[PDB]
Amino acid sequence: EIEVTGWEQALKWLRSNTSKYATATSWWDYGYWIESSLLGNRRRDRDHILALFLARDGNISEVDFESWELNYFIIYLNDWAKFNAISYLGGAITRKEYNGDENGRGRVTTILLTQAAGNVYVNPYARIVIKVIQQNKTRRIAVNIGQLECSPILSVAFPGNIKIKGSGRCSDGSPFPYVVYLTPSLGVLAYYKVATSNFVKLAFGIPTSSYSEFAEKLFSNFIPVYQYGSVIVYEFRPFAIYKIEDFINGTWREVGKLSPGKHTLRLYISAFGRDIKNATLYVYALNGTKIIKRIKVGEIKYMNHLEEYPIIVNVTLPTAQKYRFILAQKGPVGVLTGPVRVNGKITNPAYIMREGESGRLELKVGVDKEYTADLYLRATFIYLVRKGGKSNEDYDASFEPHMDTFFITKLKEGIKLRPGENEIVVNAEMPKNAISSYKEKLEKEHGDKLIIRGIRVEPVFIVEKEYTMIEVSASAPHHHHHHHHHHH
Ligand SMILES: [Ca+2]
Ligand SMILES: [Cl-]
Repeated sequence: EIEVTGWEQALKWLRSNTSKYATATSWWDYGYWIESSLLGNRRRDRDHILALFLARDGNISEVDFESWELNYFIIYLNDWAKFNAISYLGGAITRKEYNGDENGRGRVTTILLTQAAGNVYVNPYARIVIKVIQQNKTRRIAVNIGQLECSPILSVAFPGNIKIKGSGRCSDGSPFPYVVYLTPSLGVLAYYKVATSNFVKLAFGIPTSSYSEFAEKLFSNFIPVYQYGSVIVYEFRPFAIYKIEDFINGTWREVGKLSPGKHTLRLYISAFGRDIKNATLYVYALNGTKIIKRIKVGEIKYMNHLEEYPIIVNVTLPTAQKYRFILAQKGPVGVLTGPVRVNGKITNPAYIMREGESGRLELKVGVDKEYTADLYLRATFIYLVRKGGKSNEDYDASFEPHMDTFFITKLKEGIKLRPGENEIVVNAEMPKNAISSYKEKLEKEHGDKLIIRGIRVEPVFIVEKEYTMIEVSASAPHHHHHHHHHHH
Protein backbone atom coordinates (compact mmCIF):
# COMPACT_ATOMS: atom_id res chain seq x y z
CA GLU A 1 0.00 0.00 0.00
CA ILE A 2 1.35 3.45 -1.03
CA GLU A 3 2.01 5.94 1.78
CA VAL A 4 0.00 9.08 1.02
CA THR A 5 1.86 12.01 2.64
CA GLY A 6 -0.98 14.45 2.01
CA TRP A 7 1.00 16.84 -0.19
CA GLU A 8 -0.58 15.97 -3.50
CA GLN A 9 -4.05 16.46 -2.02
CA ALA A 10 -3.06 19.67 -0.23
CA LEU A 11 -1.68 21.40 -3.30
CA LYS A 12 -4.73 20.32 -5.27
CA TRP A 13 -6.85 21.86 -2.52
CA LEU A 14 -4.85 25.08 -2.54
CA ARG A 15 -5.14 25.37 -6.36
CA SER A 16 -8.95 24.87 -6.23
CA ASN A 17 -9.94 26.94 -3.16
CA THR A 18 -7.59 29.90 -2.76
CA SER A 19 -6.96 33.04 -4.78
CA LYS A 20 -4.28 32.84 -7.47
CA TYR A 21 -2.52 35.62 -5.49
CA ALA A 22 -2.52 33.77 -2.15
CA THR A 23 0.78 33.01 -0.37
CA ALA A 24 1.51 29.58 1.11
CA THR A 25 4.67 28.64 3.01
CA SER A 26 6.16 25.57 4.60
CA TRP A 27 9.30 24.14 6.12
CA TRP A 28 9.88 21.62 3.32
CA ASP A 29 10.24 22.66 -0.29
CA TYR A 30 7.58 20.33 -1.73
CA GLY A 31 6.39 21.91 -4.94
CA TYR A 32 9.64 23.58 -5.99
CA TRP A 33 9.15 22.41 -9.57
CA ILE A 34 5.72 23.97 -10.01
CA GLU A 35 5.81 26.77 -12.63
CA SER A 36 4.11 30.17 -12.00
CA SER A 37 4.17 33.70 -13.47
CA LEU A 38 4.37 34.64 -9.77
CA LEU A 39 7.78 35.87 -8.50
CA GLY A 40 6.16 36.05 -5.04
CA ASN A 41 5.85 33.52 -2.22
CA ARG A 42 5.18 29.84 -2.74
CA ARG A 43 8.34 28.94 -0.71
CA ARG A 44 17.49 30.73 3.68
CA ASP A 45 17.29 33.99 5.67
CA ARG A 46 13.56 33.29 6.13
CA ASP A 47 14.45 29.76 7.37
CA HIS A 48 15.43 31.23 10.74
CA ILE A 49 12.11 32.97 10.97
CA LEU A 50 10.10 29.89 10.00
CA ALA A 51 12.11 27.97 12.61
CA LEU A 52 11.59 30.71 15.16
CA PHE A 53 7.85 30.25 14.73
CA LEU A 54 7.90 26.42 14.76
CA ALA A 55 10.37 25.62 17.54
CA ARG A 56 9.17 28.16 20.05
CA ASP A 57 6.35 29.13 22.29
CA GLY A 58 4.87 32.32 23.65
CA ASN A 59 6.08 35.84 22.98
CA ILE A 60 9.32 35.12 21.20
CA SER A 61 7.57 32.83 18.71
CA GLU A 62 5.39 35.68 17.46
CA VAL A 63 6.88 36.30 14.11
CA ASP A 64 5.47 39.00 11.82
CA PHE A 65 4.12 36.81 8.99
CA GLU A 66 1.86 39.66 7.88
CA SER A 67 4.84 41.57 6.46
CA TRP A 68 5.27 38.58 4.10
CA GLU A 69 1.57 38.75 3.11
CA LEU A 70 1.35 35.16 4.36
CA ASN A 71 -2.02 33.54 3.68
CA TYR A 72 -1.53 29.83 4.43
CA PHE A 73 0.92 27.92 6.51
CA ILE A 74 1.38 24.23 5.80
CA ILE A 75 2.22 21.96 8.68
CA TYR A 76 3.70 18.59 7.92
CA LEU A 77 3.67 15.92 10.63
CA ASN A 78 6.79 14.31 9.16
CA ASP A 79 8.88 17.35 10.02
CA TRP A 80 9.55 15.72 13.39
CA ALA A 81 12.36 14.13 11.35
CA LYS A 82 13.81 17.57 10.62
CA PHE A 83 13.13 18.93 14.07
CA ASN A 84 16.72 19.18 15.37
CA ALA A 85 17.57 21.44 12.43
CA ILE A 86 14.42 23.49 12.96
CA SER A 87 15.08 23.70 16.70
CA TYR A 88 18.67 24.81 16.11
CA LEU A 89 17.82 27.31 13.43
CA GLY A 90 15.01 28.74 15.61
CA GLY A 91 17.20 29.23 18.67
CA ALA A 92 15.47 26.54 20.80
CA ILE A 93 18.61 24.44 21.32
CA THR A 94 22.39 24.78 21.34
CA ARG A 95 24.76 23.60 18.61
CA LYS A 96 25.82 20.77 20.92
CA GLU A 97 22.23 19.62 21.36
CA TYR A 98 21.59 19.93 17.62
CA ASN A 99 24.26 17.46 16.46
CA GLY A 100 26.93 16.90 19.09
CA ASP A 101 29.95 18.87 20.25
CA GLU A 102 33.40 18.72 18.55
CA ASN A 103 33.70 15.08 19.74
CA GLY A 104 30.30 14.14 18.27
CA ARG A 105 28.88 13.76 21.78
CA GLY A 106 25.85 15.35 23.39
CA ARG A 107 23.34 15.32 20.51
CA VAL A 108 19.71 15.25 21.55
CA THR A 109 16.58 13.84 19.90
CA THR A 110 14.12 16.73 19.83
CA ILE A 111 10.98 14.80 18.75
CA LEU A 112 10.18 11.12 18.47
CA LEU A 113 6.78 9.66 17.57
CA THR A 114 5.15 6.51 18.81
CA GLN A 115 2.09 4.77 17.37
CA ALA A 116 -0.73 3.72 19.67
CA ALA A 117 -1.06 -0.06 19.63
CA GLY A 118 -3.88 -0.50 22.21
CA ASN A 119 -3.02 0.77 25.74
CA VAL A 120 0.64 0.96 24.71
CA TYR A 121 2.69 3.13 22.31
CA VAL A 122 5.44 1.79 20.08
CA ASN A 123 8.24 2.75 17.74
CA PRO A 124 10.00 -0.46 16.59
CA TYR A 125 12.80 1.36 14.69
CA ALA A 126 13.80 3.36 17.81
CA ARG A 127 13.04 0.34 20.08
CA ILE A 128 10.62 2.36 22.17
CA VAL A 129 7.58 1.30 24.15
CA ILE A 130 5.60 3.80 26.20
CA LYS A 131 3.06 2.44 28.68
CA VAL A 132 1.07 3.43 31.75
CA ILE A 133 2.02 1.49 34.90
CA GLN A 134 -0.11 1.35 38.07
CA GLN A 135 2.00 0.98 41.23
CA ASN A 136 1.58 2.19 44.84
CA LYS A 137 -2.00 3.56 44.60
CA THR A 138 -0.73 5.66 41.66
CA ARG A 139 -0.08 6.13 37.88
CA ARG A 140 3.23 6.71 36.14
CA ILE A 141 4.55 6.83 32.59
CA ALA A 142 7.27 4.38 31.66
CA VAL A 143 9.34 4.88 28.52
CA ASN A 144 11.42 1.81 27.68
CA ILE A 145 14.30 2.34 25.32
CA GLY A 146 16.02 -1.00 24.90
CA GLN A 147 16.75 -2.50 28.32
CA LEU A 148 16.51 0.80 30.29
CA GLU A 149 13.25 2.25 31.55
CA CYS A 150 12.78 6.02 31.73
CA SER A 151 10.62 8.47 33.67
CA PRO A 152 9.60 11.65 31.75
CA ILE A 153 9.79 15.08 33.46
CA LEU A 154 6.07 15.43 32.80
CA SER A 155 3.48 13.64 30.70
CA VAL A 156 0.14 14.87 29.50
CA ALA A 157 -2.72 12.77 28.24
CA PHE A 158 -5.26 14.09 25.71
CA PRO A 159 -8.20 14.46 25.65
CA GLY A 160 -8.09 15.52 29.31
CA ASN A 161 -5.01 17.66 29.90
CA ILE A 162 -4.18 15.07 32.53
CA LYS A 163 -0.79 16.09 33.95
CA ILE A 164 1.46 13.49 35.60
CA LYS A 165 4.98 14.18 36.93
CA GLY A 166 8.06 11.94 36.77
CA SER A 167 11.70 12.12 37.72
CA GLY A 168 13.35 13.02 34.42
CA ARG A 169 15.71 10.10 34.98
CA CYS A 170 16.27 6.59 33.67
CA SER A 171 16.57 3.39 35.77
CA ASP A 172 20.17 3.89 34.54
CA GLY A 173 20.46 6.80 37.01
CA SER A 174 21.14 9.03 33.97
CA PRO A 175 19.05 12.16 33.04
CA PHE A 176 15.90 11.92 30.85
CA PRO A 177 14.91 15.54 30.07
CA TYR A 178 11.88 14.60 27.99
CA VAL A 179 8.19 15.36 28.13
CA VAL A 180 5.55 12.87 26.92
CA TYR A 181 2.24 13.65 25.28
CA LEU A 182 -0.28 10.82 25.00
CA THR A 183 -3.07 11.18 22.46
CA PRO A 184 -5.57 8.56 21.33
CA SER A 185 -3.27 7.60 18.42
CA LEU A 186 0.19 9.22 18.91
CA GLY A 187 2.67 9.31 21.74
CA VAL A 188 4.94 12.34 21.33
CA LEU A 189 8.32 12.26 23.04
CA ALA A 190 9.74 15.81 23.07
CA TYR A 191 12.98 17.20 24.42
CA TYR A 192 12.16 19.69 27.16
CA LYS A 193 13.39 22.81 25.32
CA VAL A 194 10.85 22.20 22.55
CA ALA A 195 8.04 20.48 24.51
CA THR A 196 5.68 23.46 24.07
CA SER A 197 6.86 24.53 20.59
CA ASN A 198 4.27 25.75 18.11
CA PHE A 199 4.99 22.81 15.78
CA VAL A 200 4.00 20.33 18.50
CA LYS A 201 0.75 22.30 19.02
CA LEU A 202 -0.20 22.59 15.35
CA ALA A 203 1.09 19.20 14.12
CA PHE A 204 -0.55 17.14 16.82
CA GLY A 205 -3.31 19.33 18.27
CA ILE A 206 -1.59 19.57 21.69
CA PRO A 207 -3.04 22.63 23.39
CA THR A 208 -0.11 23.25 25.74
CA SER A 209 2.01 26.29 26.28
CA SER A 210 4.30 27.36 29.09
CA TYR A 211 2.39 30.65 28.75
CA SER A 212 -1.11 31.44 29.88
CA GLU A 213 -3.78 31.69 27.14
CA PHE A 214 -1.13 31.20 24.40
CA ALA A 215 -2.37 27.91 22.90
CA GLU A 216 -5.93 29.27 22.77
CA LYS A 217 -4.81 32.47 21.01
CA LEU A 218 -2.58 30.60 18.59
CA PHE A 219 -5.52 28.48 17.44
CA SER A 220 -7.44 31.59 16.45
CA ASN A 221 -4.46 32.85 14.36
CA PHE A 222 -4.06 29.47 12.57
CA ILE A 223 -7.32 27.90 11.37
CA PRO A 224 -7.24 24.34 9.98
CA VAL A 225 -8.89 24.69 6.61
CA TYR A 226 -7.82 21.33 5.08
CA GLN A 227 -6.10 18.13 6.17
CA TYR A 228 -4.99 14.95 4.50
CA GLY A 229 -2.50 12.29 5.45
CA SER A 230 0.25 14.09 7.36
CA VAL A 231 -0.49 17.58 6.03
CA ILE A 232 -2.58 20.28 7.72
CA VAL A 233 -3.18 23.58 5.86
CA TYR A 234 -3.70 26.49 8.28
CA GLU A 235 -5.10 29.85 7.20
CA PHE A 236 -3.22 32.68 8.85
CA ARG A 237 -5.23 35.43 10.48
CA PRO A 238 -2.86 37.93 12.05
CA PHE A 239 -5.77 39.57 13.96
CA ALA A 240 -8.23 37.11 15.41
CA ILE A 241 -10.86 36.62 18.09
CA TYR A 242 -10.35 33.54 20.21
CA LYS A 243 -13.41 33.82 22.50
CA ILE A 244 -16.63 35.82 22.37
CA GLU A 245 -18.91 36.49 25.38
CA ASP A 246 -22.56 37.58 25.10
CA PHE A 247 -23.96 39.63 27.97
CA ILE A 248 -27.16 37.63 28.67
CA ASN A 249 -29.77 38.43 31.32
CA GLY A 250 -27.08 40.03 33.45
CA THR A 251 -24.13 37.63 33.19
CA TRP A 252 -21.36 37.06 30.54
CA ARG A 253 -21.69 33.79 28.73
CA GLU A 254 -19.33 32.22 26.26
CA VAL A 255 -21.19 31.77 22.98
CA GLY A 256 -21.03 29.58 19.89
CA LYS A 257 -23.82 30.78 17.55
CA LEU A 258 -25.34 34.29 17.73
CA SER A 259 -29.02 35.26 17.20
CA PRO A 260 -30.02 38.29 15.13
CA GLY A 261 -30.99 41.24 17.39
CA LYS A 262 -29.06 43.40 19.91
CA HIS A 263 -26.01 42.07 21.69
CA THR A 264 -23.35 43.29 23.98
CA LEU A 265 -20.22 41.30 23.23
CA ARG A 266 -16.82 40.96 24.78
CA LEU A 267 -14.25 40.11 22.06
CA TYR A 268 -11.00 38.45 23.17
CA ILE A 269 -8.40 39.43 20.62
CA SER A 270 -5.22 37.65 19.61
CA ALA A 271 -2.79 39.81 17.59
CA PHE A 272 0.01 37.74 16.11
CA GLY A 273 3.40 39.32 15.40
CA ARG A 274 2.18 42.87 14.69
CA ASP A 275 0.30 45.58 16.60
CA ILE A 276 -3.24 46.77 15.94
CA LYS A 277 -2.96 50.52 14.93
CA ASN A 278 -5.71 52.94 13.91
CA ALA A 279 -8.06 50.08 13.30
CA THR A 280 -11.81 49.86 12.60
CA LEU A 281 -13.95 46.88 13.69
CA TYR A 282 -16.80 45.57 11.52
CA VAL A 283 -19.33 42.82 11.33
CA TYR A 284 -20.23 41.61 7.83
CA ALA A 285 -23.55 39.73 7.65
CA LEU A 286 -23.36 36.99 5.06
CA ASN A 287 -25.72 34.74 3.16
CA GLY A 288 -23.39 32.04 1.84
CA THR A 289 -20.73 34.13 0.12
CA LYS A 290 -22.83 37.27 -0.41
CA ILE A 291 -22.25 40.19 2.02
CA ILE A 292 -25.60 41.78 2.90
CA LYS A 293 -24.60 44.44 5.45
CA ARG A 294 -21.43 46.10 6.76
CA ILE A 295 -21.67 47.45 10.29
CA LYS A 296 -19.00 49.47 12.06
CA VAL A 297 -18.91 48.31 15.69
CA GLY A 298 -15.71 49.86 17.04
CA GLU A 299 -12.25 51.32 16.71
CA ILE A 300 -8.87 50.39 18.18
CA LYS A 301 -6.31 53.20 18.17
CA TYR A 302 -3.63 50.90 19.50
CA MET A 303 -3.18 47.43 20.92
CA ASN A 304 0.23 45.87 21.73
CA HIS A 305 0.47 42.40 20.18
CA LEU A 306 2.24 41.07 23.25
CA GLU A 307 -0.29 42.55 25.71
CA GLU A 308 -3.70 42.42 24.12
CA TYR A 309 -6.87 43.22 26.10
CA PRO A 310 -10.63 42.38 25.61
CA ILE A 311 -12.95 44.77 23.80
CA ILE A 312 -16.65 45.41 24.42
CA VAL A 313 -19.00 46.22 21.55
CA ASN A 314 -22.73 46.75 20.99
CA VAL A 315 -24.23 45.50 17.76
CA THR A 316 -27.56 44.89 16.10
CA LEU A 317 -27.06 41.81 13.91
CA PRO A 318 -29.52 41.45 11.02
CA THR A 319 -30.82 38.00 10.10
CA ALA A 320 -28.25 36.16 7.92
CA GLN A 321 -26.51 32.80 7.68
CA LYS A 322 -23.30 33.87 9.43
CA TYR A 323 -21.35 36.85 10.86
CA ARG A 324 -17.80 37.78 9.97
CA PHE A 325 -15.81 40.00 12.30
CA ILE A 326 -13.37 42.26 10.40
CA LEU A 327 -10.42 44.29 11.60
CA ALA A 328 -9.46 46.95 9.06
CA GLN A 329 -6.08 48.71 9.28
CA LYS A 330 -3.00 49.51 7.19
CA GLY A 331 -1.11 46.59 5.67
CA PRO A 332 0.50 44.98 2.65
CA VAL A 333 -1.22 43.55 -0.42
CA GLY A 334 -0.10 42.63 -3.92
CA VAL A 335 1.99 39.78 -5.32
CA LEU A 336 4.61 40.46 -8.07
CA THR A 337 3.35 38.88 -11.30
CA GLY A 338 6.29 39.60 -13.58
CA PRO A 339 9.97 40.52 -13.25
CA VAL A 340 11.00 43.82 -11.66
CA ARG A 341 13.01 46.42 -13.64
CA VAL A 342 15.13 49.32 -12.48
CA ASN A 343 16.17 51.59 -15.40
CA GLY A 344 15.11 49.07 -18.04
CA LYS A 345 17.11 46.30 -16.29
CA ILE A 346 15.74 43.16 -14.51
CA THR A 347 16.63 43.27 -10.78
CA ASN A 348 16.30 40.96 -7.72
CA PRO A 349 12.74 41.33 -6.27
CA ALA A 350 14.13 40.85 -2.76
CA TYR A 351 16.75 43.57 -3.28
CA ILE A 352 15.14 46.12 -5.56
CA MET A 353 17.85 48.83 -5.22
CA ARG A 354 21.14 49.50 -3.39
CA GLU A 355 21.41 52.56 -1.14
CA GLY A 356 22.17 55.68 -3.23
CA GLU A 357 20.78 54.30 -6.55
CA SER A 358 18.10 56.06 -8.63
CA GLY A 359 15.69 55.39 -11.53
CA ARG A 360 12.57 54.19 -13.31
CA LEU A 361 11.12 51.21 -11.48
CA GLU A 362 8.64 48.94 -13.26
CA LEU A 363 6.43 46.50 -11.33
CA LYS A 364 3.54 44.32 -12.26
CA VAL A 365 1.47 43.38 -9.21
CA GLY A 366 -1.70 41.29 -8.70
CA VAL A 367 -4.44 41.96 -6.14
CA ASP A 368 -7.78 40.29 -5.42
CA LYS A 369 -9.81 43.52 -5.11
CA GLU A 370 -9.54 47.25 -5.84
CA TYR A 371 -7.58 49.39 -3.41
CA THR A 372 -5.97 52.72 -3.07
CA ALA A 373 -2.37 52.04 -2.15
CA ASP A 374 0.76 53.84 -1.15
CA LEU A 375 4.02 52.32 -2.47
CA TYR A 376 7.05 52.12 -0.18
CA LEU A 377 10.53 50.75 -0.20
CA ARG A 378 10.78 48.47 2.80
CA ALA A 379 13.83 47.01 4.48
CA THR A 380 13.92 43.63 6.23
CA PHE A 381 16.90 42.53 8.31
CA ILE A 382 16.93 38.92 9.40
CA TYR A 383 19.76 38.28 11.82
CA LEU A 384 21.02 36.12 14.69
CA VAL A 385 22.13 37.07 18.20
CA ARG A 386 24.28 34.55 20.01
CA LYS A 387 22.95 33.53 23.39
CA GLY A 388 25.41 31.71 25.63
CA GLY A 389 28.90 30.48 24.68
CA LYS A 390 32.00 32.62 24.62
CA SER A 391 32.22 32.65 20.81
CA ASN A 392 30.15 32.00 17.71
CA GLU A 393 32.15 28.77 17.44
CA ASP A 394 31.52 27.50 20.98
CA TYR A 395 29.12 24.45 20.91
CA ASP A 396 27.24 25.64 23.97
CA ALA A 397 26.04 28.55 21.88
CA SER A 398 22.49 28.95 20.73
CA PHE A 399 21.53 31.65 18.21
CA GLU A 400 18.33 33.67 18.59
CA PRO A 401 16.73 34.86 15.32
CA HIS A 402 15.37 38.38 14.82
CA MET A 403 13.44 40.06 12.04
CA ASP A 404 13.28 43.88 11.83
CA THR A 405 11.37 45.70 9.11
CA PHE A 406 11.18 49.43 8.44
CA PHE A 407 9.97 51.68 5.66
CA ILE A 408 12.92 53.34 3.90
CA THR A 409 11.00 55.76 1.68
CA LYS A 410 7.53 56.41 0.26
CA LEU A 411 7.49 56.31 -3.53
CA LYS A 412 3.93 57.29 -4.44
CA GLU A 413 0.64 58.13 -2.72
CA GLY A 414 -2.79 57.15 -4.01
CA ILE A 415 -2.13 54.45 -6.58
CA LYS A 416 -5.46 53.03 -7.75
CA LEU A 417 -5.06 49.25 -7.93
CA ARG A 418 -7.45 47.07 -9.99
CA PRO A 419 -8.39 43.44 -9.40
CA GLY A 420 -5.92 41.40 -11.50
CA GLU A 421 -2.59 42.59 -12.89
CA ASN A 422 -1.49 46.21 -12.41
CA GLU A 423 1.42 47.88 -14.19
CA ILE A 424 3.28 50.42 -12.10
CA VAL A 425 5.93 52.95 -13.11
CA VAL A 426 7.65 55.39 -10.70
CA ASN A 427 10.91 57.25 -9.99
CA ALA A 428 12.83 55.74 -7.10
CA GLU A 429 15.47 57.21 -4.78
CA MET A 430 17.40 55.06 -2.28
CA PRO A 431 18.87 57.25 0.44
CA LYS A 432 22.55 56.38 0.84
CA ASN A 433 23.12 54.87 4.33
CA ALA A 434 19.53 53.51 4.68
CA ILE A 435 20.89 49.95 5.02
CA SER A 436 24.43 50.65 6.34
CA SER A 437 23.03 52.96 8.99
CA TYR A 438 20.89 50.14 10.48
CA LYS A 439 23.68 47.56 9.97
CA GLU A 440 26.02 49.74 12.06
CA LYS A 441 23.30 50.15 14.71
CA LEU A 442 23.04 46.33 15.09
CA GLU A 443 26.81 45.95 14.99
CA LYS A 444 27.26 48.57 17.71
CA GLU A 445 24.45 46.96 19.83
CA HIS A 446 25.46 43.28 19.50
CA GLY A 447 29.14 43.18 18.54
CA ASP A 448 30.59 39.77 17.70
CA LYS A 449 27.36 38.15 18.96
CA LEU A 450 25.72 39.29 15.64
CA ILE A 451 25.35 37.26 12.41
CA ILE A 452 23.31 38.94 9.65
CA ARG A 453 21.57 36.27 7.58
CA GLY A 454 19.60 38.31 5.06
CA ILE A 455 18.77 41.90 4.11
CA ARG A 456 15.98 42.76 1.69
CA VAL A 457 14.84 45.90 -0.04
CA GLU A 458 11.38 45.41 -1.38
CA PRO A 459 8.52 47.29 -2.88
CA VAL A 460 5.44 47.13 -0.63
CA PHE A 461 1.90 48.35 -1.32
CA ILE A 462 0.14 49.67 1.80
CA VAL A 463 -3.68 49.87 1.88
CA GLU A 464 -6.56 49.80 4.39
CA LYS A 465 -6.76 46.05 4.50
CA GLU A 466 -9.56 43.83 5.84
CA TYR A 467 -8.66 41.00 8.20
CA THR A 468 -10.93 38.11 9.13
CA MET A 469 -11.00 37.75 12.89
CA ILE A 470 -13.65 35.03 13.28
CA GLU A 471 -16.80 33.71 11.59
CA VAL A 472 -19.84 33.06 13.80
CA SER A 473 -22.91 31.19 12.53
CA ALA A 474 -26.26 32.79 13.17
CA SER A 475 -28.78 30.85 15.26
CA ALA A 476 -32.30 29.90 14.06
CA PRO A 477 -34.61 32.89 14.87
CA HIS A 478 -37.48 30.76 16.36
CA HIS A 479 -39.22 29.01 18.23
CA HIS A 480 -43.82 21.30 13.46
CA HIS A 481 -43.42 21.29 9.64
CA HIS A 482 -46.69 19.53 8.74
CA HIS A 483 -47.16 22.66 6.62
CA HIS A 484 -45.45 20.82 3.70
CA HIS A 485 -47.54 17.70 3.09
CA HIS A 486 -48.47 17.44 -0.60
CA HIS A 487 -46.44 20.51 -1.47
CA HIS A 488 -44.23 21.12 -4.54
CA1 LIG B 1 -0.08 38.06 20.39
CL1 LIG C 1 4.76 45.66 6.27
